[PDB]
Amino acid sequence: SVFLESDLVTVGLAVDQIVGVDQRSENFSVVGTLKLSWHDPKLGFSPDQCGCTVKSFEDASIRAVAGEINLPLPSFSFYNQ
Amino acid sequence: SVFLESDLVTVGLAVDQIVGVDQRSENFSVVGTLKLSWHDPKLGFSPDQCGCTVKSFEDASIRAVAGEINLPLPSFSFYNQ
Amino acid sequence: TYTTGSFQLILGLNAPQVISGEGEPEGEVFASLASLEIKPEAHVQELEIRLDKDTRYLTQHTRNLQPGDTFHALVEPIGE
Repeated sequence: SVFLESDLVTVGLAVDQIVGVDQRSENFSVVGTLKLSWHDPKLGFSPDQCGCTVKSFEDASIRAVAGEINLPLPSFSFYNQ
Repeated sequence: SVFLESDLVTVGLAVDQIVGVDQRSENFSVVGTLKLSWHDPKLGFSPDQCGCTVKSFEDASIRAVAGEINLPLPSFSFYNQ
Repeated sequence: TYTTGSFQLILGLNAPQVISGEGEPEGEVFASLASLEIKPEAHVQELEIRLDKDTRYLTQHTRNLQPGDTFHALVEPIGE
């Protein structure tokens, strides 16, 4: 392709329990799970330099990881948080 | 043994007091004690370089100690915390 | 009890600086490993592995091998 393309992201969300509704302040609370997936060749690496097949980051947001590895990543937020 | 195996961990938990139950939000609180134990030769040391029989780390989680000493350690979490 | 670990061994012949522990290699060798005149027993393990769509690469670590030992491996598919 001559022109640059947008990276495709797969998203999914599940709701486990509604834990509260506030009828005067008009807000509710929920517990659930979120999952994202995308493909980027710039994040690829060669196994022979680490002896591992999976490289993992834990206890960090997407923005923090993007700032650490100096690559653009699909950060997100909750609109009405 | 030919290939890499798994490290065996002994676990124990005790409950001291149930301090509350929430019937609308469906949660409860508990006070207790947790204990873990395992064996790993990679953590062994020679006493003559410190003159001590016990090496200790205080006020830190397992993840923090693992990151500080650069060795894999069995971190844990509460599933419904 | 006994003890386990790695070690460094420095041997000298008519070189009084060795007992200081800082002797650098010099001259022509005079001693060699004794085990290289013999051989030991065998260990065999068989495992079944599956390569999923997202898990097409797999690696496994082996225990330490003493000098002179040999290593063999083979893989055979279950079906087609």
